[PDB]
Formats: sequence, structure tokens, C-alpha cells
Amino acid sequence: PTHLSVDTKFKTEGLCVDIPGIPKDMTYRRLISMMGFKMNYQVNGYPNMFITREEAIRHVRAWIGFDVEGCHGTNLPLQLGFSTGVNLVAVPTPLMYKGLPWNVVRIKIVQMLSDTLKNLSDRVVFVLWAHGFELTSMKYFVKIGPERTCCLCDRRATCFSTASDTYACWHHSIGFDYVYNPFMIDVQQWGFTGNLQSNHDLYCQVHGNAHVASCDAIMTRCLAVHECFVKRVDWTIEYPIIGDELKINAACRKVQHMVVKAALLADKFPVLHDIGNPKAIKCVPQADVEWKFYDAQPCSDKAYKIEELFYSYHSDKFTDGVCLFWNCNVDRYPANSIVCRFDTRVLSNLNLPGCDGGSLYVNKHAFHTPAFDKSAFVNLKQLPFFYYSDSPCESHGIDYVPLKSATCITRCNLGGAVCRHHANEYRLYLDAYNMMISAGFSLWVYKQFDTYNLWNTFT
Ligand SMILES: CN1CCN(C(=O)c2ccc(F)c(F)c2)CC1
Ligand SMILES: [Zn+2]
Ligand SMILES: [Zn+2]
Ligand SMILES: [Zn+2]
Repeated sequence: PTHLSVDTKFKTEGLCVDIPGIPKDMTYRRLISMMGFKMNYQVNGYPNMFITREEAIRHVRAWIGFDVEGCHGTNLPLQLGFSTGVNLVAVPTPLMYKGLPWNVVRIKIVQMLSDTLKNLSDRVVFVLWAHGFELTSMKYFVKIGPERTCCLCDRRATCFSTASDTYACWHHSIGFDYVYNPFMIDVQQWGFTGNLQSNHDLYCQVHGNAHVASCDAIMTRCLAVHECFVKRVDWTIEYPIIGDELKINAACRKVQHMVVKAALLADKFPVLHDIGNPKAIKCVPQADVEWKFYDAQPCSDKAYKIEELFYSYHSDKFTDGVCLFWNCNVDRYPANSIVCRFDTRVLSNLNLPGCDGGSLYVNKHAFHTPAFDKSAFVNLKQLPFFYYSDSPCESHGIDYVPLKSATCITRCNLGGAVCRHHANEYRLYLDAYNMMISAGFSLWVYKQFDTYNLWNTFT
């Protein structure tokens, strides 16, 4: 049990308005044949165009919702909608493109998928709420065969060109006209009562139905994300390295140590309530503070209500000392907090669009995060950048330009001249900090926080 068997049954009830008279009894093997594709008993890495829910989850980065709406098909033009917001009109002769023949529509489809996916995945997964026209339109822009490699590199082939008889990955497909060996999954096979809008609208109020094909495509991928990452959570699945994952995670650990250590030095709280990951470890092991842990897994649906995380009868007096919410998404943080909250609006290769304003952050594991809400931070302020160090000024062991900065909180800067060691360390920390902020993380602190209070930790 690795791939989806072609002899698995496919419910055809969702297809019978576009395809009247369709057999109730149907397998993937028969459906693929009906779509105009011949699989030829091929044992070459592509056993089925359709995939299991588990395989779709492992390839979430490849997901592109796809819907085809009859404009008037063979006699009628088709509207092709994608979860990128694109709408193309194909003639058989929110981006709305006028009616053009399939030979130019297919070139645009290869361009769009390659630009959307080259930095995310090695394939495309067409996410459907299948009614008929999308499955029968695939023959016009999809070619299938054995698994192949790119003509310009070692990556797997995702495109094909009839002009040159060659294959390409998403990075080298300029001028290619066919999508090669795409994958697909029909959300209607998952057991749903009612149409797409009624099921989507149960969990999401951000995507509307402007009665256009790309709207349905967006709603379909959104519903597929809710089922696989919001109401079902599997944090065991590992995902490939596609960007700055390692630098981002390292920066987050450095920033956490720095910020918490400085808060403990400046305000000397007697107790720290660490609320979040049940696997968390003391980020400042040398601090005198009474460190107390509270377990709460990452919320994927709605942000935690502070009343449920805290109240209902632990020091119990969460008002005493400071609360650390490191990636613990709550509706309204208490005033005595140190907070790291992922901004779901961030544009990046790690952050995929999610359900109800939320986003799916994929860095080693998939974490659907609830919508970023500025009101959660009303009792706090934005934590300003600063670098603090009590380590000795000693070079040991990269050229130099004298560093001058009001945010380099060290003994050497206090004594009017930053040493080479704290200047290298300051610049490295500033880079780690910028990496974290650019990845989408936002830092928030109690209003009494003042880096001026750190200078006296040097006597
Ligand atoms: C005389 N000491 C005792 C109390 N003290 C700490 O508790 C402390 C140590 C290291 C840290 F990183 C930190 F955040 C806090 C610093 C001053
Ligand atoms: Zn290539
Ligand atoms: Zn939605
Ligand atoms: Zn120094």
C-alpha cells in the first residue's frame, strides 16, 4: 500500500450532470481511459494520475485547485480556473482572460504552473471538486508516460514540448506546451454531503463565490487544506528543504534566548510561565527565575481563548512574573508577556495560503496557523531590535569596519568603543533577527520593557 490502486472505485455521482449516463460502477483505470489517456501496463513510476489523501498531504506544496466551468464542451467555450486566481477561456474552434484556442491556452498553463511551483515542489497536484468538464479538458493540456528527468537538469520532468520533443522541470520549461505527468485528487471522493460552497462556507468566511471558475478552485484547495491540516493534524510528516528553513529555525532559537534573557535581566521577574509546546526546554538555562511549563499544542483552527488556557482553577497566579508565549497563538495576550506570533499574511515559499485567513507554514512540518490579528497585542508593544551581551571582550581566532550603534548593549559600547568580537556577534545577531522577521515572525513585549535597564547589568 504505497500508491492509489487504479482498480479502486470512484464515485461518479458528482460527474453525472456534465456527463449524463455515466456508469455508477467505475474504477480509476476506467475513468483515466474515459478521459482519453492510455496507461499501457507501464511500471515506470507513474502508476495512477490520481493519488491518495496521504500522498496529497505529503505533497501539499504542489496543490493547485482546478475547476472548469461551461461558458456555453466541443461546441462551447470553457472557463479554466486555478487557485492562483487565474481564469483562462479556451475555445474549441480574479484575472479574467478572453477566449483563445487550446494551443495558446496550454502554453499559458505551463508558464503559470512553472512560476507558481518551481520554488515549492517537484510536481503539481490538481485539487478537484470533480463534476466532469475538468477531467475531460485535461487531454487538451496534459501528456502522460513514464517518469522522466529534465533535459537541462537532474530534476523530475513536469513539462513537455511538442516543438522540440523534449521534457523539462518547473525551472527550465520556458516555451513548453504540455503539463507532463500531473497528479490529481477529487475532494468529492472524501464523503461530503452537499455542494462545494456549503461545505467550504462551514469553515471559511474569507473566500467568496463570485460565480467564476477560479473562485471554486480556491474554495476546493481551501476545503482540502481544512480537512488535511486544520481538523486533522499530522506533525510526524517531514517535508523537504526548499529555502532558508535551517537559518530561520536557528535565528528563532537565538532571538528567543536573547529576548528572554534580557527581560529576566532588566526586570528580574521571580517566576516565568512558559505556555506552549509540551516539548519545550528552558531557553535561558542560567537564569535564577522559577521556570514553570504549561503544555498547549499549536492551534490550527482558532486562536486559544486566554480564559481557557489560564482560568478554571501551576502557580495559578499568572499575573505574577512574566508569561512566555513562543508561538502559542492566543486571542489576547496578558499585559506581562513575551510573545512570538507568526504573521500569516507574510509572502514566502514556506507560507502557503490557508483556511479562513489562516496560513499553512511548512518548515520541516506543516503548521496551519490561525489568521494574524493585530487586536491580540493590545496590552503589549512591538519589541524593538537590540543586541545584548555580557560575554568578555576578547577576539580569539573576516575583516573589520568600526561598529557604532545605540542598540549594541555591551560593556565595550558602554565604555564608548565596541570591541571586534561584539561587533562580529552584533552583525551576526542582526542578520539572524532580520531572517526571522522576514520569515513572518513578529515579536511583542510588555509595555514596561526598556533596554536602558540593561546597561546597569555592568557594574
Ligand atoms: C547576580 N545574578 C543573579 C540573578 N541573575 C539571573 O537570574 C540571571 C542570570 C543569567 C541570565 F541570563 C538571566 F536572564 C538571569 C543575574 C544576576
Ligand atoms: Zn530542469
Ligand atoms: Zn476558504
Ligand atoms: Zn566587547
